[PDB]
Amino acid sequence: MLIPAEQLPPLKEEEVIEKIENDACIQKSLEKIRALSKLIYNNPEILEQDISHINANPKMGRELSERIINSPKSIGRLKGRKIGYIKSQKYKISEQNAKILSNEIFNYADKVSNIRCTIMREHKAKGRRLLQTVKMP
Repeated sequence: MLIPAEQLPPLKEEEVIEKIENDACIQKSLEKIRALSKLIYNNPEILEQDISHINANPKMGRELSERIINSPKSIGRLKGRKIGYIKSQKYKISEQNAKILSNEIFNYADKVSNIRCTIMREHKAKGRRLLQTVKMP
């Protein structure tokens, strides 16, 4: 049988991704993440794969933010010299910037989560209108 809500076109994942990537706050946040990544790891794109997964699943952003702060060097070698236990000031600044990066990843994931929810809600609302509307001349 024909369930009215199922006669509505499905929301495509590519459309969700496109909306995320074009969001202005997402883009400013991503620029910060890249600049931090360059400062900390000497590689702007070190988290490029992670960003793609977070865009698809924001929950993984919370987990990544935790792991970065648990041990920044898990991601890769930190910028700045270090010999044995003795750290340069530059190395210590990389460790401090990793905390800022962790925070930015958490905030990025929250933004993604809201965008995804807003998109889904607007799509359902449009479907409902398309279903119930009477188009007058």
